[PDB]
Amino acid sequence: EVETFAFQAEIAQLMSLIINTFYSNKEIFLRELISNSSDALDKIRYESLTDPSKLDSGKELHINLIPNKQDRTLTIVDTGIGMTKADLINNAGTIAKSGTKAFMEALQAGADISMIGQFGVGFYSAYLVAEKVTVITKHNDDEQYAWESSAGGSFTVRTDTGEPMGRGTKVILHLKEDQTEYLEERRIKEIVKKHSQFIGYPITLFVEK
Amino acid sequence: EVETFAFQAEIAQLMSLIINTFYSNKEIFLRELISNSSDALDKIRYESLTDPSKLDSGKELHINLIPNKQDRTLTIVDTGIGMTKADLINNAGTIAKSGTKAFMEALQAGADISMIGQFGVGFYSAYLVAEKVTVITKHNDDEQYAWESSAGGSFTVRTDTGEPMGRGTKVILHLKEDQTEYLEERRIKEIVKKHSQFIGYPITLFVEK
Ligand SMILES: CCCN(C)S(=O)(=O)c1cc(-c2n[nH]c(=O)n2-c2ccccc2F)c(O)cc1O
Ligand SMILES: CCCN(C)S(=O)(=O)c1cc(-c2n[nH]c(=O)n2-c2ccccc2F)c(O)cc1O
Repeated sequence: EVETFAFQAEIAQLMSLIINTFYSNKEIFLRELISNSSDALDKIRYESLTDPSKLDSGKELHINLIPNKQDRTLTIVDTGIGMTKADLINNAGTIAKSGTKAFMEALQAGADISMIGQFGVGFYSAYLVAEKVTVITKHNDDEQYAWESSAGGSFTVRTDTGEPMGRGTKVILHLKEDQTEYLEERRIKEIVKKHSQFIGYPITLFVEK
Repeated sequence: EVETFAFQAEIAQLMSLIINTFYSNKEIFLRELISNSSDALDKIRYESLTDPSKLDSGKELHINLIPNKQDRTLTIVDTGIGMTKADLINNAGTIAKSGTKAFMEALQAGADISMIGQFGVGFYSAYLVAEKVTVITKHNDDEQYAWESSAGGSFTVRTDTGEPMGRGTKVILHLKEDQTEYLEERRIKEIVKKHSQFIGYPITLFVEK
C-alpha cells in the first residue's frame, strides 16, 4: 500500500529552485546528509543514556557511504535514531515551511545555496545531484518505511518489504546523468575530508567489487 | 538542598583550557549559546506538532538578550524545551566526553577555539567571557532547576526557589572584569548580526533603564 503526499508549495518551490538553478558547488549535499546522519546518531546515543534498551536494535553508531556505479546510486547509511512514519510526513511540515521561506528570502538577499543547513532544510540539497531520493528508515517505536520523491510536487510513503535494517536511515541518491563524479572514491574522500572532517562517528567509504 | 557534582576530568581540562588560553576572538560564546537556544526551540516546536499541549507552558518561541551593567551579567533567555535534572547532569556526561576529547585533539592538530560547536561542547565557550555561569531551566516533565559553575572542577544543581519561568532556559553569564564590552548594545548587535543573522526565532536585545 503506497501513500502519495503533496509537498507544501514553499517546499515544492524550494525543490524546483534546487533542481533548476545554475550552481556549480553541488558537493555540499554530502555534508548536509552526513550532518543529518550525525544528528540522528547523537539522538539515539543521548536516549540510550537514561534507557540502554534503546540500543537493542543495534549498538554500532556509524555512517557508511556506498557508491554503486552500476545502479548510479550513492547510498548514505546511518544507525541513528531513525524516523517514524509521522517524522517522514513532518519533514514536509511546519518547521520545514518557515525554514524554506527564510532560506528563499536569504537567497533573494544574496545568500548562497551552501547556507541551506542553517535553515534546517539541508536534506533538499540532495536534489542538486539526485533525480530521485529513496529513504529507508527504521525507528525503535515504528515499522520500517520507504520514503521516495523525484520532486515534481509529491512524495510517497510505503511500509518497506525489503531486508530489515535494525535501526537508522538509508538515503539512496539516484544520481543525475552528469553527476557520477560523486560515485568516485577520490571525489567522495575529498568532499568528506573538506566538509565532514570533525564528525564524531566513523564514516566508512565502501569500495566497489 | 544543593547537590555538588564533579565534572569528568576531560571536561574539567577543557574548561581550564578555555579560561587560561590566550584567545582574543571571545565573541564566539554568544553564537554558541544562541545556537543552543535555537536547537531547544526547534525541539519544543517539533514535539508540539504531534502534541499541542506541549505549549501549555508557553506558546511564544523566542530568545531574549538581557545585559545588566550593574550586576555585570549578560542573560540569554529562551522558551525552548528546557532541561530536566537528568539533562543538566548529562551535559557533563558521555556525549560531552567524546566531544571534549575530539575537540582538544583538534586543537592540538591546529584547529581553533571557534570550532568548539562542531564538537557539541559549544556551551563551554561561555567561560571565555564568564567567571561564573548560572543556568535556570524548566522542562515540561520536571521542576525548575538552577545549575551553576565557576569551573574549578565542579558544578551544583538545586531546585530553583525563584520566579517560575513557564518553560525554557535562562543563562546568566557573570562576566569577567575585562569582558564588559559584551554588556554594550552596539557590541551585542554587532555579534548577533555577524554570527546569528539566520536564527529562525526572534532575538530581542533588551535596553537598560
Ligand atoms: C525524508 C527525508 C529524510 N532525510 C534523508 S534527512 O532528513 O536528510 C535525514 C534524516 C535522518 C534522521 N533520522 N532520524 C532523525 O531524527 N533524522 C534527522 C536528522 C536531522 C534532521 C532531521 C531528521 F529527521 C538521518 O539519519 C539521515 C538523513 O539524511
Ligand atoms: C548546563 C549547561 C546548559 N547550557 C547553558 S547549554 O547547553 O548551552 C543550553 C542548553 C539549552 C537547552 N535546553 N533544552 C535543551 O535540550 N537544550 C540544549 C540545546 C542544545 C544543546 C544541548 C542542550 F541541552 C538551551 O536552551 C540554551 C543553552 O544555552
